[PDB]
Amino acid sequence: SPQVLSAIIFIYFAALTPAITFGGLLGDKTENMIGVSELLLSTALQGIIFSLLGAQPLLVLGFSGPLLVFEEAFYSFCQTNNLEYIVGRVWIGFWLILLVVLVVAFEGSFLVRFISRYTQEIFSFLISLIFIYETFYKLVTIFQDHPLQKNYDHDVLTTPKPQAALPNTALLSLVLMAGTFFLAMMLRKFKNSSYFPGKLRRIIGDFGVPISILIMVMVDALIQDTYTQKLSVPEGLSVSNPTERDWLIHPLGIRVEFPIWMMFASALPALLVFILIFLESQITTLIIFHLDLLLIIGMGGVGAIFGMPWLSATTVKEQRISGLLVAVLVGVSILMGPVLRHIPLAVLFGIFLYMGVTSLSGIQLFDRVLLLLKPRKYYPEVPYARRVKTWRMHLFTITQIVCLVVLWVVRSIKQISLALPFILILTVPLRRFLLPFIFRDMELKLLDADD
Amino acid sequence: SPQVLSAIIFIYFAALTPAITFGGLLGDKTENMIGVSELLLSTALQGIIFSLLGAQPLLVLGFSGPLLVFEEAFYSFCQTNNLEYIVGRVWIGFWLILLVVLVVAFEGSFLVRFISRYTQEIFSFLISLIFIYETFYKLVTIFQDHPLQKNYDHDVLTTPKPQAALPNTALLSLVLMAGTFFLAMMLRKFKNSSYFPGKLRRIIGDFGVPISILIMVMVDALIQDTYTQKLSVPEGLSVSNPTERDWLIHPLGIRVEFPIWMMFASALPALLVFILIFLESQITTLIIFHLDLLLIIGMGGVGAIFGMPWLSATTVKEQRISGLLVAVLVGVSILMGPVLRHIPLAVLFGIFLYMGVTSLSGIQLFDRVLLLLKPRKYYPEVPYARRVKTWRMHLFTITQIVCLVVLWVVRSIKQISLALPFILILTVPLRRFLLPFIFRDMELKLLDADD
Repeated sequence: SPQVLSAIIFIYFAALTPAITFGGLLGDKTENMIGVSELLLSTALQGIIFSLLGAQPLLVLGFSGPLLVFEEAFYSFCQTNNLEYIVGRVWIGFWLILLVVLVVAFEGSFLVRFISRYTQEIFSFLISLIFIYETFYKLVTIFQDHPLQKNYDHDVLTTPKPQAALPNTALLSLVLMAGTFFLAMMLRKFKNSSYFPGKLRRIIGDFGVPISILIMVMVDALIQDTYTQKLSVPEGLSVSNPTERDWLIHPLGIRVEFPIWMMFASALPALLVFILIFLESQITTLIIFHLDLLLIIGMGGVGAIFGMPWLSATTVKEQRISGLLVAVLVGVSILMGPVLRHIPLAVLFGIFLYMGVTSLSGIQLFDRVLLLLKPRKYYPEVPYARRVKTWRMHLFTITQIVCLVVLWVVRSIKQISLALPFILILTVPLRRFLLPFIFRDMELKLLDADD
Repeated sequence: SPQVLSAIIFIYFAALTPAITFGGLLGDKTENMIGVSELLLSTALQGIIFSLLGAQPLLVLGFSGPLLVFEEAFYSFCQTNNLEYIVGRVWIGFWLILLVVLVVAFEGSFLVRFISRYTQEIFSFLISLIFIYETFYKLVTIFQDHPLQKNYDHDVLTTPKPQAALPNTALLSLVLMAGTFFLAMMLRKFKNSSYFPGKLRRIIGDFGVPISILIMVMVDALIQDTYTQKLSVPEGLSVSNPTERDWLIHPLGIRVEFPIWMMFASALPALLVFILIFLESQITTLIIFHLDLLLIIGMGGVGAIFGMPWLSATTVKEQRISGLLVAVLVGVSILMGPVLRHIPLAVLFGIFLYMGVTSLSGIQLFDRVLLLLKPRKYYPEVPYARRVKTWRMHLFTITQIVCLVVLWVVRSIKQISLALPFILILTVPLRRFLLPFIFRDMELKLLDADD
């Protein structure tokens, strides 16, 4: 049917846009171990093996920011002490497996009843802040790798990586990253404009991210005499750096024996995986049970066997075939390596920043963070700003900002890390115990009352 | 008084912002003959010698876009046949002088009664289109002067001008031009926002252009190892390229005798100067007369004696001292050459584009040019869109677009030029004779009825 023909490409683009950029981000946050080929394959089988078994086969299992934060933190920790990033993570997966049985025997979704706005708008807000900060850290690395000079050197080999500073890169990349973001923002506003009649508009506006990558892929295509960093994509059905990893992974290590005292001490880096996948797994279920989430947990654990990052829930009869088709198309997408390698990394990072910005404006916390600076004579009329004293509003925002700073500090120091979720989850008692001691109940039902 | 102390700096910045950028534009549109030192001095004496004698001493005599268009057209024509740009223009000034007497004897401001919206919104709209097109022509010249490569050469001398292509310029300039414009737009929106209380906001917002040049002057200051094109400013009270021109100009030429058959055939390039200065001289007088304009005409003619471009009217008791002070400060401003030469040209061109954009949104013609593309179900409610048939509105815009294209073609071809004003003024009969034959009087009083 014509409806399906359009819907399947719509969902295909919506699901393919984040995967490639996250694969590139992982390719840079690690040496080259985890990239696009395995990640794009990670969600390929996952689609079908969730569509076959699932309460809601209309959902999409994409890759989310918090998971990436956890893996980059793990890589940072994995380098403080000599450890194999791939191999150790594998054991984490096995630990997840034994957590599956303990919840299959008896449900453990009680915490869903204790999750509120104070928690999911301080956590998501932090994610929208790590995305913006992440792209500004790359400019520093670029300016140090290719510093601005006027002499340079002749004929530097660059096939594996630029061996020395060369011109037209430190600030060409800046143009490329700042161009995609600008075009994406303009098309986002286009979708919410009055140019062109109705549907004939939103057909293109709804494809802003998929469309605002090709313009400046062509830009790099038309500029070939200047080198730019691009994606690291191996051949079809192949693992990037096949001399460093294989499809089948040996738990005892590939090159160096994995330390003995790590086999059974990997429980801690696994319950946190479970917590992160759990918290995000209910935000996307409020659009409208236990087995649906337990399958996701076990299947993410399975993904740790051959070396694929685990997936997480995302946004949204013939229900089965939709997931079937999206999964098979994603799987076949990895055969376009020769044309997929022309995409430069700065374009992906610009799309990443665009993701980090749009997700920020939808959070209701920011709408009052700005009001803090706003003078108290232009406040918008919302039924939580006229029934509450003005000098009490700013106090709540300060209570949230202090927690935000506390969370940020932990994410900054390299030594003490991998505990951001542990320090974040204990904010729920702060909301359930400390907050009811300072604010009145009839006032608190308007600041952090989730709908 | 404190009021004066703030007002004088306010007007000083408002009058100094356009002069520097126009001087740079002239420095590039000519070899180096006319630049900033003489132009910034051109309006220095002019301020006092108009404040002393003038009907409204509160006005400001700045440099406008159409005049610059005329001078660049004259330079283009001056190169088709071997002629001295400075010397020939001098004679034009003398011609303007004899036009002064003919109008002093009897007034000639009749055409003011025949100027309407159809004329000053098709002319100003074009000006806002050259400004945008002008800055996009420079990128082509830059990419041809410094093409993108990866080998380049070592140690190129650049003191008078870059003798060969060097890195970090073809697209650094792009960052610099696109940065000032973005910041200026953001601060323009800042002035129309609700951040910060009332006046404490608009004090900075009203200085958007003066403030959004220093940030990225500092950017170039912090990047000194990469060369960028900058202003050509000579020492204090000196003419740029003093081996090519002097303060006192000899009408028979400096290096080559000026052709004889040009002395008395320069009337045509002078009546057009008069027409351009006339048409703009009434748009700024409708905010609420002959000698006031005749003085401007004669004084612009005087400016052609020592080699300064003529000035034109612009936007807006102690009235005298304001002009006195603004003039003396402008005159003294030319002593800051050592610090004024650090400003790069791309910054000035970005400010030029900003000027070309803001002036575009204020024209009521554009507000319906966009409606042409708008579907006929979101039209704004203005008392000229509900009393007129929709299919008749687009016709008027087409009648204006065809004239716009006709005007653009003339400005494009190099051979046939210097006649844009001649072909534009005869649009007034088109408005007074052709238009009343196709549209009804009771319908025409809502499309081009000036207030």
